[PDB]
Amino acid sequence: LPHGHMQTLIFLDLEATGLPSSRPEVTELCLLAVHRRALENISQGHPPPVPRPPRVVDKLSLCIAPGKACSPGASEITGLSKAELEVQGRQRFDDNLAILLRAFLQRQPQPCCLVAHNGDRYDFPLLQTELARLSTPSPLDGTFCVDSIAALKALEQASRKSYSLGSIYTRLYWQAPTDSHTAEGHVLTLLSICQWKPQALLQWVDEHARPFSTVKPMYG
Amino acid sequence: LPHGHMQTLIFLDLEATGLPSSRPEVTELCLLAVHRRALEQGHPPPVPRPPRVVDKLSLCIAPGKACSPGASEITGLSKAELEVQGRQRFDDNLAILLRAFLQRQPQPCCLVAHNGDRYDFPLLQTELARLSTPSPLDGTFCVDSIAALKALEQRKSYSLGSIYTRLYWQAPTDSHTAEGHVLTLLSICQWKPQALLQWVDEHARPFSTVKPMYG
DNA sequence: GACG
DNA sequence: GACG
Ligand SMILES: [Ca+2]
Ligand SMILES: [Ca+2]
Repeated sequence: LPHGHMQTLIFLDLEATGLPSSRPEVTELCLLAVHRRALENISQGHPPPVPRPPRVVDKLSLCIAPGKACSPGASEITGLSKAELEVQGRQRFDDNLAILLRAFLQRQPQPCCLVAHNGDRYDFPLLQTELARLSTPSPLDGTFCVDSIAALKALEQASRKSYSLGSIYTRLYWQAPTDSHTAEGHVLTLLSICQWKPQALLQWVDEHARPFSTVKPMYG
Repeated sequence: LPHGHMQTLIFLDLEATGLPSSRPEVTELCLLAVHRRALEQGHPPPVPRPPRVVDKLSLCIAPGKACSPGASEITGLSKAELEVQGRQRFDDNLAILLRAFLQRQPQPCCLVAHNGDRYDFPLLQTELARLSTPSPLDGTFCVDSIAALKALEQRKSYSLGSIYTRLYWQAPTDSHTAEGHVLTLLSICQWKPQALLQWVDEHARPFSTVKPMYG
């Protein structure tokens, strides 16, 4: 066990202004914190039902004004735009936001592990970049992270498929994901797939977790 | 009139150990913050769409005492299980969390809760008074959604589910979680949004003046 | 009433 | 890929 046992899985999703090469800026952030026990506590039916979210969960979802415009594809994919976020008086990614995250993370049983779909290549690096702009320390220096793409690959294989979020979900449950437009929608889809084999999901997390502090920024 | 235009409405629901006479404690809290521009037919109207741009908080909270049998049934929460999954009490750090969430909202902000004048507002105040640090809410306003809807409806029940079903002809989606209750409340308040805002602005009062439920 |  |  690299860093022992993670008592909390925090499912994470960021919506943003664009894809990596565009030096994107977060526009929406969702966190769903789950005690590992909530994720242990058998599917019946065909096709296999979408699992019940555990009762005990902490949830945080925030809209964030970016400093640059949303690319057309981001804006269509999210239903968000820079002008709208300002009209609705959203604030930039700031130190206060970091305090909010800090306090939220602190409310969870340590050690905590962030889980995001393609997180090692998207969410984690971009979140690293956002916090670096800030005049405060990172609230995640003690937090851990793993990528759920590598997780379900090593899970299905235990027994030419895409491993995009929506593809894995429709593979498993034969339904379209309920919400594809919001950060929370992405996190709930992520949670359902991660509930497919909770037992083994956890085992794999506990052994592949790595310090968030070792994630390299998306851009400088 | 009295405190200017509210810029943020925060929809609030508390799950707890019991009804007021049991001197209950919070077991779950949900905040849903919506800018006033997000608000500002027919027969029945469909259930309104929640605005795209929202801030949302939902936390489970370990109470100091057991849930009454009745509260456990309708909330799916128990002290034992909240403890098994390592929830923290209503503590100082929760206040820090709450304060940061709130200061991400454009002021002035108004708390909106259903029967909030008799239940959520005094219960929250009782919870907050218990802490060492100052209340992160003393700058905030509040209003009860029950009166609002009595006023906006032009003898029958004004419970959450009753208004909702009289308006949209459907049962609420989720009556078992704080988030569920907040969403039902939001739909209710989205029925006549401008009229609702109207009534909130006029009736907003300081949350500093809300009397603790007990203690 | 109506709130857990 | 796969993330917006
Ligand atoms: Ca994503
Ligand atoms: Ca309530």
